[PDB]
Amino acid sequence: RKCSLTGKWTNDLGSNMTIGAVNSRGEFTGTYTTAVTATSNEIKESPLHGTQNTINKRTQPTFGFTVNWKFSESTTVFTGQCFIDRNGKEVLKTMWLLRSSVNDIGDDWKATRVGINIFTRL
Amino acid sequence: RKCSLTGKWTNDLGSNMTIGAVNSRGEFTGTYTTAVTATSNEIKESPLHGTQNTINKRTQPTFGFTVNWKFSESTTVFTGQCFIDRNGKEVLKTMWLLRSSVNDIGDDWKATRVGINIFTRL
Amino acid sequence: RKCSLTGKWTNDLGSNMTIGAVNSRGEFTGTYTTAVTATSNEIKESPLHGTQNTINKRTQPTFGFTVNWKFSESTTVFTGQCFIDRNGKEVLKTMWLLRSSVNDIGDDWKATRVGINIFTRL
Amino acid sequence: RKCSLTGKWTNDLGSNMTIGAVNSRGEFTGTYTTAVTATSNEIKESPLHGTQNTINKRTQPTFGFTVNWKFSESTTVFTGQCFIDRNGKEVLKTMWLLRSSVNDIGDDWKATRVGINIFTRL
Ligand SMILES: *[C@@H]1O[C@H](CO)[C@@H](O)[C@H](O)[C@H]1NC(C)=O
Ligand SMILES: *[C@@H]1O[C@H](CO)[C@@H](O)[C@H](O)[C@H]1NC(C)=O
Ligand SMILES: *[C@@H]1O[C@H](CO)[C@@H](O)[C@H](O)[C@H]1NC(C)=O
Ligand SMILES: *[C@@H]1O[C@H](CO)[C@@H](O)[C@H](O)[C@H]1NC(C)=O
Repeated sequence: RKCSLTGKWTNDLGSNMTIGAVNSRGEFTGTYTTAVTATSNEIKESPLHGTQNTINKRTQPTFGFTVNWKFSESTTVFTGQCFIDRNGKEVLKTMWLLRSSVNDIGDDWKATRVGINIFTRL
Repeated sequence: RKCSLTGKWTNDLGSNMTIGAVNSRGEFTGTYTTAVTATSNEIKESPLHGTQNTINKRTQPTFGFTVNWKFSESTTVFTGQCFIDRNGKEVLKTMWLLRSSVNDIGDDWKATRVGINIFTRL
Repeated sequence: RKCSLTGKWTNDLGSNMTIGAVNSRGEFTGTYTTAVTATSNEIKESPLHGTQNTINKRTQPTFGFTVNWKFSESTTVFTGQCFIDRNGKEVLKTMWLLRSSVNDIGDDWKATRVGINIFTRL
Repeated sequence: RKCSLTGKWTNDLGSNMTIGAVNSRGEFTGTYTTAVTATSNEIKESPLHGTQNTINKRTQPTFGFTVNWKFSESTTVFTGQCFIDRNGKEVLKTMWLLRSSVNDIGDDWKATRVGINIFTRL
């Protein structure tokens, strides 16, 4: 009854991710294949790097990771918690910030989008 | 000129961070010392890990990173862009999500805070 | 058809709200009965006031509203869009910010929570 | 003594707003002139409507309001708190969600931007 991040996951938009073994410092690496984009930039699998919080041997740890898109100048970060829901089943409930690139610091105000994603095992 | 992440930075709240070398894939690690908290827990320097976007090797790249707090069960993620400001200084304009740990999935809705930080070189 | 706000709605958290007539300027009022809290204080039905955007008279307009909670010192704002879903139901897709009250400007950083809600007709 | 929303205000981006008298239910109306946009539609002053919360005589109420843009199909909501600094100068520390109009519910994920604004009296 630990919710583990490692493994293969799919979210509510159709995107898939893989997360490998969580190491000695709570660190993990993975891959991210989004089902949605918004420019003639064609989707490609992109790496992610992140950590899970192991404070107090928490059975439902918090975590975060960054997606380093290999088809966009943008970055997304995701943060959430791994739950064991009503059916003994694992869910990652996350929110994200997607930072776009702007040309001038005066345009910074409009550069950051926000949303949610729920992941379940694939 | 190129706006680099590497080095020592202070933000508008008085927190410090140090980012190391950024490698060929954009990956970096570092340390974070927050000046603010809300726990009875003693603040402790905590590890950070992240990446900067290398698509088109932009002079003012986007990035993100995860701080894996070593005194709280929470996690923060920061996303941003490095700019050269009007005065020639490098500045990181960022936004963050701070994920708290909750016991039940039923409380997930209340678990995520949002805010900004501006970082300047120390 | 046009997706209209007027009427009785429920969200994924079980919360209820009722929106009155929308005037020619897009203004409406309503009431909101949250299913969730984190207070020792009992939930009470609370007023909301908002606007729907009328530019180009879109069939799936954007809108926002503020809920002035009767039993907490907090404020919540919601912004979204009313869509006709794939199955022909009206749905409101929203995000919100929940502003807590802090005693000192020094604690401002931690006072705003963010989340989503999806509303369907009751 | 009690921080008041009524008046003329300007923010960190150079936007101005006006807020009128607050009634006994904490409700107010106003106007908003943004200094920044991102289309060729001329910026036009736009109405706002909001409420402040003063449960149990808060000297620094939380509040929220909605800006009903008259030159965009979008909506912005702002929520924050009215702080009185110790020289008796007021500041509104706010965060906002800006909801863009999208054509298809499948694009809803990318519709909501987030940021901050600090307002002072003008
Ligand atoms: C993720 O995998 C599922 C099932 O294996 C597949 O049908 C779907 O196309 C994938 N989605 C992607 C790559 O976005
Ligand atoms: C950050 O480092 C500087 C020295 O470079 C020090 O004076 C300051 O107190 C440090 N702040 C924190 C919050 O650790
Ligand atoms: C919302 O309304 C329905 C009846 O239409 C009721 O069953 C439910 O208890 C209400 N929920 C709240 C939280 O008021
Ligand atoms: C707001 O007010 C000041 C003083 O009237 C003025 O200088 C500034 O141009 C105004 N900005 C906008 C966006 O209207």
